[PDB]
Amino acid sequence: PPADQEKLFIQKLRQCCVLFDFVSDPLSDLKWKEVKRAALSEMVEYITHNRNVITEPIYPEVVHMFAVNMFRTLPPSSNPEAAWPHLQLVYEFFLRFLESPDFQPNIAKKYIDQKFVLQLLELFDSEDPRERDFLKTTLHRIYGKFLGLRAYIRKQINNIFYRFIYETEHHNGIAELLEILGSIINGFALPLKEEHKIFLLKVLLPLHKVKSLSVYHPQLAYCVVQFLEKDSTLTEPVVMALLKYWPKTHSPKEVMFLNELEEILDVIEPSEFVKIMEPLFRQLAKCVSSPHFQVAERALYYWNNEYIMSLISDNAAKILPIMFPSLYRNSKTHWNKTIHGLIYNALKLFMEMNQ
Amino acid sequence: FTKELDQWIEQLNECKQLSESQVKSLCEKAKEILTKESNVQEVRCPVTVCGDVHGQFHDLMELFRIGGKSPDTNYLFMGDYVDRGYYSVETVTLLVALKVRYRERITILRGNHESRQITQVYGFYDECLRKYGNANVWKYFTDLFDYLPLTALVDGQIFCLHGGLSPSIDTLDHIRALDRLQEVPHEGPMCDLLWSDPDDRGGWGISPRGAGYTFGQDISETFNHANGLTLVSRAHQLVMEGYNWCHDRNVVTIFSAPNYCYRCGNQAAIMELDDTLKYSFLQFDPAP
Amino acid sequence: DDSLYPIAVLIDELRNEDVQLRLNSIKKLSTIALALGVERTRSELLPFLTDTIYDEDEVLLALAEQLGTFTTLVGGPEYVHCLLPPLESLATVEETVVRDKAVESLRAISHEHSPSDLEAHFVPLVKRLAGGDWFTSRTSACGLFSVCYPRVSSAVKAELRQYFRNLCSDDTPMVRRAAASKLGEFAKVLELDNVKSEIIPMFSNLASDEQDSVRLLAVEACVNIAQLLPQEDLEALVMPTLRQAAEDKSWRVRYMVADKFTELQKAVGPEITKTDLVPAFQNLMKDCEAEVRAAASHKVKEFCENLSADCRENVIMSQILPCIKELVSDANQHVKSALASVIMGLSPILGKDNTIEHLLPLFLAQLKDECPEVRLNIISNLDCVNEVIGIRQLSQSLLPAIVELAEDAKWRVRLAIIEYMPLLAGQLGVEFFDEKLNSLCMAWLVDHVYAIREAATSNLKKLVEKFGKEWAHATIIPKVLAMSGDPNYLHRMTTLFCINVLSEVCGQDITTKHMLPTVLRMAGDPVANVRFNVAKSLQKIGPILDNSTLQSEVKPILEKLTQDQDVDVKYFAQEALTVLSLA
Amino acid sequence: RKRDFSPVPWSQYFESMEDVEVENETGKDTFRVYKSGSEGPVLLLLHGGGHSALSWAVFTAAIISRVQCRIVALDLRSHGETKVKNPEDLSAETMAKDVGNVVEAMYGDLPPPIMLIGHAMGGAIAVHTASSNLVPSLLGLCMIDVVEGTAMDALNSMQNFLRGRPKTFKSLENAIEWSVKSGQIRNLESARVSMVGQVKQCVEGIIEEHPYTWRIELAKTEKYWDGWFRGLSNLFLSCPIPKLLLLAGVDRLDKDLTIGQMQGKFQMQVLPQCGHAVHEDAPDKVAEAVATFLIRHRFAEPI
Repeated sequence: PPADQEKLFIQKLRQCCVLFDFVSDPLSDLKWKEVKRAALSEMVEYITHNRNVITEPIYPEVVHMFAVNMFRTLPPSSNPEAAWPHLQLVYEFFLRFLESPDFQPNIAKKYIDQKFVLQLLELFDSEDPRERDFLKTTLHRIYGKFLGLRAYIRKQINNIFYRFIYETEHHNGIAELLEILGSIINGFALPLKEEHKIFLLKVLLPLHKVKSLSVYHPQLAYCVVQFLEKDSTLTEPVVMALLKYWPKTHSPKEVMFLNELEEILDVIEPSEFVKIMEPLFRQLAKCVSSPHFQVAERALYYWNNEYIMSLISDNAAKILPIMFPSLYRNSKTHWNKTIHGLIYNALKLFMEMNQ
Repeated sequence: FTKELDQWIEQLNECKQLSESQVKSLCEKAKEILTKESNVQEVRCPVTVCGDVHGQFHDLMELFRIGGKSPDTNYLFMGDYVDRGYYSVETVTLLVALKVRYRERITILRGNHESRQITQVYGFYDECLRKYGNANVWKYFTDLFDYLPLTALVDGQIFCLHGGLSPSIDTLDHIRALDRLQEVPHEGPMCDLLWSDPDDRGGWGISPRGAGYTFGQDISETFNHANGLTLVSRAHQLVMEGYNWCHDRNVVTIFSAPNYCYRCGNQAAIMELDDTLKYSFLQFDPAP
Repeated sequence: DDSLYPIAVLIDELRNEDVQLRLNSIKKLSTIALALGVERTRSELLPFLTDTIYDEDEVLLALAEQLGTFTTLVGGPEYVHCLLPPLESLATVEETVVRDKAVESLRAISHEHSPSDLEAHFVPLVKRLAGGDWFTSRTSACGLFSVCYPRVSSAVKAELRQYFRNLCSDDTPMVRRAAASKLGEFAKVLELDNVKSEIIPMFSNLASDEQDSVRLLAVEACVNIAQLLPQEDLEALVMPTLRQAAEDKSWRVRYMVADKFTELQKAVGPEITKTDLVPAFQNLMKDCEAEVRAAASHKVKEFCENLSADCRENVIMSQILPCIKELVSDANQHVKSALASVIMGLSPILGKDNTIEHLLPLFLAQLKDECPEVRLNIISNLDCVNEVIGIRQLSQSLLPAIVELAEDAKWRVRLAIIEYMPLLAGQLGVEFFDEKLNSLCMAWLVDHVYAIREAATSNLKKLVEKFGKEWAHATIIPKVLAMSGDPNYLHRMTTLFCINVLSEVCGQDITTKHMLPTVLRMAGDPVANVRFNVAKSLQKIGPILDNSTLQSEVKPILEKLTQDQDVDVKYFAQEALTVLSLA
Repeated sequence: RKRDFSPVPWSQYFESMEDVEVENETGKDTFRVYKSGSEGPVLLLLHGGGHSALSWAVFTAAIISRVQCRIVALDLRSHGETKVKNPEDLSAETMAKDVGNVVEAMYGDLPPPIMLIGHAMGGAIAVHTASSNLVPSLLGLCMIDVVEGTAMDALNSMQNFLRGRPKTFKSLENAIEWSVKSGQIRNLESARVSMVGQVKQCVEGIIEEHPYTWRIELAKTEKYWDGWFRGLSNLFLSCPIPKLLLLAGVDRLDKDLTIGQMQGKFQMQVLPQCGHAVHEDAPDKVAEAVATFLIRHRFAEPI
């Protein structure tokens, strides 16, 4: 009875909509809560195994389901779930429903609107990492499907980052947004729009100055390197901003910045590198003489990289005078055996590259 | 003179670190003091012995609130002051300031963490570089750690050390013959003393800690009877109760860092020996 | 030398790698402009700073302060217009603190501007900032609007209000947030007719914003808007928006409403508070979110106080009371703590009889609350119940609760109750302490935790102060002297600490007659610690002591202490002798 | 330089390959194990997902410089070149009975001295089989970056890092070039000997308007990731044999493992330099640590 099956689909949608969720008392309506869980599982297996089970009437009820069971104001961040299984079932149900080939984005474009996207985005600040992962996947699918909403999504994410970097400096979902944005970047057109350049300069670069760079550092580095791959021209400003945003007090942040500049130099172009050696190597000479052994080890691993050697040997005359004083002073004073060996190896390479 | 030391102690009491010149002056005076006493620094009853503060400065403040403040309370410390660098510099400075200010009232032993390599590994050197930039503070405190006494003899009847018994040594005269002014290796009687642990299995056993030698109950018993030791006290091993008894109640382990790493939630304990050398234990939770 | 030599060294410092050198130069710009000619600073120095100065965040912050201070150096209000462009770029800088302090300095220098100068230069600056492409300039202009408005012509006032309307409709939520923040001030500057014409639709639109932050900021602006409006039109204009915000889905909006509840009640008037604010407050107390419930709790006492005298009792009993009872048994600890902190002040408001009938059982239930800080809070403000009702009715129930709170396993609870105890002594009376609480004090003194002991000593000072010296003389002195005989040295020196504390308040004769003999007796203690603390005690109590007794007994004992093997006792004895001038 | 991407032979690191095949009741199973050395305690090895036993190969080389002892590198079922009767089955108990049958097949009659080293899920397998105690002769267990709570917390980070490279690689030299470029494998020869078994031969860019593929599918692993790490820390501490753990960061340890370590139950060493490929980022350092552990515990004798 396929028509009856779809009507029972709608009825179970209504049942899962009403207050039979795990949020309510598990003991009260316990059979109801359990049959709600089993109903979500049955819905998922039904829409997986069966085909052509998505009709125009279906979309509003599932959208209302997602809004009711998910679109709520985030709980207070008392930190300086019992209902989680049902919520996770809702997440995976919605995810597969989007993944359904029978899904038609044009049909759902009325049901999924800018308000829906905005409430989904504000959900991203949830403390649960699993919640953030599911939301990340959901937003990625939505952005992939809906072409029209993409500009609004980008603008709303830009607003979220502006509030984060300038007003609140407290957002748990930064990493997920960053990786989604990187996925978007990979598909950017070769001539970058002025909106994209403004996004890079005014948003991502200020992310570095944010105190909690550690939690979202790899994703930010990936986005930056993706832009640098997209356009070589944008490399020159960004690195100086990197120098401008360089921290003078936190050694671990210095290690993180090293990492980023290492990837940048891995993807750098010689024409930009000849422009940007002097401040970069000034900061690097400060770092090699920095008392912290980890930053020193990272800056010495810089010499281990082949591409960095090649680029430095390309223009020895400018780099060498900056490196010589810090290298000589570090030659005079050294404590750790590993750092001593690394600095001496760097001295040997510097003697080889020029005398 | 002593006025500067008192002002420095008050500064540290306000959770404010001292300057490089003050640090080096304190290290020099502390070295002068430490050169005087023997490896087995005898201590007279009464005294309060604590476990491993492990750099939680505010936990040390709670400890002083619970047991009194120097010089009102004679304090004996097992060691391991340098640890995860939350506020390890502050507590190390405070202890050395107390020691220089009150040579008799405060006695501090050398924990196995008190080595240059261990300080660098556990971030204490990183904490020094974060706080001061210059590595000179770390060098001065490492040099001071070289002078720290290895063991303590409370009233001649109780033996105290950060680790445990060493197979190479059966008499206190052996430790007295040892030289403490050197970097502690991963071997030798000094490292065995610093890293040993009490174990139920009889006899000397290879330590799973990576250094020292685990010893049986009969090992501790025969050591005590040979050296006339009423009791053996130690640290470096956690107790959820804060204080543990083992080896026929001849070995007692004391830990003084409550909720070590702020995640374990273990209670901390301190052992006070009164005038009549009667031990008692007092337990406390981490400060808010 | 060079005429532009200060400018030359400024250029060098900008070129100089040392940012600290630039910071020092920026700080010393005051002296530089003092030495430099005023017209020289206006001609080049200000354009130089506007054009080529791109410094670090704190350096630009100091620069903003220095430009704010250049009101006099520029030549007074005559040339402050030339100061505007230097501050303009400083408003646009991406950092937030720099633009905040820049707009603060702009507001400060606005007053110096004459109305003709204000219209000529400052209003075009505000227009440029509001029309600036980046949202940060609009954020800065939001603050400027209020100080700009009052002194300018009516037509330019209409232009300014139109620009504010445009900003409040901006797409970027940050600009809307800033506009909502400055809306109350701008309404204050505006006249009443234009306020009704413009702010109320503007305020309603901001309250209906999708973003919760904009809505909660509109909630804050609602207080100022209600203050400006006449009470009669509050029902028609601002009240429905207040009700809509009170029932917002977001818990943050309801949190903001609860936080500003008392101010809203005061501004709106008593009648509208009775007719509309009471049901909203009842909903807030029964709100699903615990944080909103706690916030509403924190404002309970003030809200009850601001209620009209005639109906306050009936309103609280009929409507507020049941919600109070419900929240008494609330699951959340923070909510119960806040309620216990605030619930009591309702007792004078309702009267003794009403407190006894309903409030008193609530107090009894709150006393038996498992969580400690709740009992601490109810103990805290006990003066209100003390005055409103008899002390015996409260005391008979408190005494067991005080007993278990004092004997708590956690030492911090004991420390808190000891800290709180002297107020309880003053309220309950001397006999009430003597019959029971003296044993509690003795247990605290003999407690193993030192912090408990020192808190007990301070409490003892407060007790002898409140209850007179003779009461402690009859009771406290014998027990503190007897407690010195403890075998453990720590409890023994606790007596010395008690003597040090009590000597100041007790008096000279009582000092000489009783505890001086005990201190001299313990001066011969075997432990070095007790001995040097005896020396410290003699040092502290010497000024109170008579010179004849000091020479007769204190001096030989101090001399003997000086001649000792222990270095610390020697030092302390010598220091005490020097301080007392005996030696 | 370092432009040579020819895969190094297994012969240098492991003297012999034996593809041990045993026919269980379910069917024949081939194990593709590597044996090196003449005499000495067996160094049983276990690699994590997306890796091979040959990834340990350079590590193996390091340790033959340190301590003379028989070395056995085992390839996991459905991983590497191992031929499996039931590729779909990946149960933890199945893995334990698998490695027990491997030990029985290799010698069975006389069990030589055998100590276990595991990386990523390989460490979890080593812990599980130590709890099973199927091996009659046990000396010591070592895991590298194997913590239950942290693994459950950081599954997605490892999945993303492994998925960073493209799924289809035209040549093995292309994969080796990717490894040397990305820095995941510090040693070029380690990469050469690793990818050869890591891959097999047959999240998405949002556009705006046969090559070597992954031998291991991340989907099935993530499906079964939760099962392997269940109760890992408690079973690890339940092990009676001595243990040694190496981790990049001391803070990365879980509360239970931190309490057990500081209590003195097992030794730890911190090597911040190692990142994603902890065992192969600094193979010499971890090899020296293992040699020191063996000589201290007298399980194996030095050269």
